Amino acid sequence: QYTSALLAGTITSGWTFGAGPALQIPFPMQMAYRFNGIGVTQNVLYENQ
Amino acid sequence: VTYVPAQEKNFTTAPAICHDGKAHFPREGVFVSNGTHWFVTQRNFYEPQIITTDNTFVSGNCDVVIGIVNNTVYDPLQLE
Amino acid sequence: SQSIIAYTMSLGAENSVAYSNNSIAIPTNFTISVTTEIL
Ligand SMILES: *[C@@H]1O[C@H](CO)[C@@H](O[C@@H]2O[C@H](CO)[C@@H](O)[C@H](O)[C@H]2NC(C)=O)[C@H](O)[C@H]1NC(C)=O
Ligand SMILES: *[C@@H]1O[C@H](CO)[C@@H](O[C@@H]2O[C@H](CO)[C@@H](O)[C@H](O)[C@@H]2O)[C@H](O)[C@H]1NC(C)=O
Ligand SMILES: *[C@@H]1O[C@H](CO)[C@@H](O[C@@H]2O[C@H](CO)[C@@H](O)[C@H](O)[C@@H]2O)[C@H](O)[C@H]1NC(C)=O
Ligand SMILES: *[C@@H]1O[C@H](CO)[C@@H](O)[C@H](O)[C@H]1NC(C)=O
Ligand SMILES: *[C@@H]1O[C@H](CO)[C@@H](O)[C@H](O)[C@H]1NC(C)=O
Repeated sequence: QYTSALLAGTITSGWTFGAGPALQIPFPMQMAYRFNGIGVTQNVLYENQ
Repeated sequence: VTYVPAQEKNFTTAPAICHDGKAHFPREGVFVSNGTHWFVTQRNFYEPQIITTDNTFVSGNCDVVIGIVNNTVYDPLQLE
Repeated sequence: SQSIIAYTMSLGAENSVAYSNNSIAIPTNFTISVTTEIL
């Protein structure tokens, strides 16, 4: 149950449920953020989703 | 000593903002809407701003982005 | 009026999220918290 809670917090709120209150966000946008973290722009994901 | 957000508010988003045959992805921050007009704001605070051509970088064809939304972007060069 | 009871543990407060295809939640205020740690 704890594992399921940790897993379900990751797919609907990104990493925002770690710092404070959980804020919803769509998964394509969360992946765009994670791609931006690597050092590649969002348009690459939005073209090859 | 730490920093913690508070007082969240629901909004409406869109991956891109399609002007004349282009895509116009944001540079930093989401594309949020009140219920009528679109704004670009930071990720951890609420500071809405007008969609001007310096807050957004453009590359696309307005065909491959799923969930795109129609709106007009502004530029400070046409006026002057 | 006082006694010893036995209960099963509660893992935490029951909460649910409101995922949708187009919805964001952006904070408009913050707070400063000072915790402590001992080693
Ligand atoms: C969003 O805007 C685009 C263009 O700004 C619209 O594209 C139109 O597509 C139809 C169907 O092919 C054409 O008949 C129109 O001429 C196009 N518009 C223009 C200005 O050329 C698109 O339909 C808009 N989407 C929505 C949901 O309104
Ligand atoms: C969308 O964002 C607008 C900000 O430009 C808000 O417009 C308001 O419009 C009235 C007049 O119609 C102004 O008097 C007011 O100052 C404000 O600019 C609008 O409220 C907002 N949409 C929603 C649903 O709140
Ligand atoms: C963000 O949260 C602050 C406290 O966590 C708010 O400050 C409060 O302000 C009231 C007066 O309005 C004080 O009485 C209170 O002690 C506290 O200092 C702050 O207003 C709030 N920001 C917004 C925009 O609501
Ligand atoms: C967003 O809407 C959902 C719908 O019920 C609600 O549960 C949630 O609290 C809202 N988010 C807020 C008010 O920050
Ligand atoms: C998101 O889009 C899909 C497209 O098939 C749809 O089935 C789903 O209901 C949408 N999400 C919500 C919350 O309506």
